[PDB]
Amino acid sequence: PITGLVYDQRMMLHHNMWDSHHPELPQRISRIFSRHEELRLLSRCHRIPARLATEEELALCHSSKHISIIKSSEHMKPRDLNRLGDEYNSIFISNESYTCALLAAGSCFNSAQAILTGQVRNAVAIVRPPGHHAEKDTACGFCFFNTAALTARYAQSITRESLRVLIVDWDVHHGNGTQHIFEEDDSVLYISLHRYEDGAFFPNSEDANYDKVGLGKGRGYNVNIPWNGGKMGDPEYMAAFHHLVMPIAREFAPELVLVSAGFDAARGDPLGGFQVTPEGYAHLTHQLMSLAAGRVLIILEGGYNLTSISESMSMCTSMLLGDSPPSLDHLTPLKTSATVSINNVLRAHAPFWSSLR
Ligand SMILES: CC(C)C[C@H](NC(=O)OCc1ccccc1)C(=O)N[C@@H](C)C(=O)NCc1ccc(C(=O)NO)cc1
Ligand SMILES: [K+]
Ligand SMILES: [K+]
Ligand SMILES: [Zn+2]
Repeated sequence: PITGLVYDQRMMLHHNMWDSHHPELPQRISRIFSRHEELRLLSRCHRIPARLATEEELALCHSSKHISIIKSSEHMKPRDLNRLGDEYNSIFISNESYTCALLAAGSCFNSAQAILTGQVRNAVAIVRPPGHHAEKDTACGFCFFNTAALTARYAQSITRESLRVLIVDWDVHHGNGTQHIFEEDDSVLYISLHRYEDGAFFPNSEDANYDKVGLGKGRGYNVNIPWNGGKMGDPEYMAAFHHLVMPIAREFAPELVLVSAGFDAARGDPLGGFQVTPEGYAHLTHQLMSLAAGRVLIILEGGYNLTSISESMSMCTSMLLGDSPPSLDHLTPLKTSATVSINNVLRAHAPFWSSLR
């Protein structure tokens, strides 16, 4: 019955010095925030302050070497920023990038704290740079530190090590970093829906396929739902939630839900190629609100059509605030390949979840 919101325009200062039209724009977060004002959603939320993550907090998921290298970019000359960024897959770095990544993480820590202390029921974090491609030891795909992964560990650090955290990653890309950070971990259930195209879609790794179910005691706690072929939209995402995400999540019984909420599967996204609607994102949000006593934190990842992400994320906040959820068509037939994907995931995870048996 209270929704928190965190936004700090300081996270706009991370910018691409070599191509100012790179799609991971400063204006992503300001546009999303402005839309919350236009729709009169902001005043309905409890405003949560951003803060820097500490280096000790980054160490919850990242190696000291990786922390130190990204920190070293704070005062680099342009030539060295360009050279360092080129050492990673799909990274640009400015002198503000490290601090902006710290603010993204710390904003979500404060949001998770507000939820778990009972100050708010749920929250939204309008943050950048994104996080889910960041690995323990490297930056990747516009991401420096894995905000969502860190937030899960932060949450466990103020409650208990075994706090059950569900991370739902509906960004159109696989969150390779989140999967790897938690791959051997049965306390954090990672579920990702993502365009895959048999490895043709970024991050171009078979790690994103449906047969990567986790490792050791984490077998069953990594659920990859990869899309191939068709332009997927609300029917396919709703079906994946009905057949896979929600049955597994209910059986896991999370105590906190983090959404790696990229909006690049949205209709109109320049690089996702998918057609999830703002109503579709609202439907998925409302579904997730049935878990964890409503304790849901929505964390912006990707999403690159400024109007599309602003409308889609605002509709999620409207859902968190309790507004009436949309009625959508669960009977629209799926793209053929989507049924194939769902059946492949079901077969892979039925050994681990009785709700699939
Ligand atoms: C119309 C364009 C916006 C297309 C887009 N191009 C693109 O990302 O530009 C990157 C760029 C690098 C250097 C200078 C300028 C720009 C793309 O999808 N390129 C393909 C090759 C790709 O996969 N690029 C890498 C990539 C990594 C992470 C995410 C994400 O959002 N993850 O959550 C998206 C894309
Ligand atoms: K994803
Ligand atoms: K896991
Ligand atoms: Zn993405």
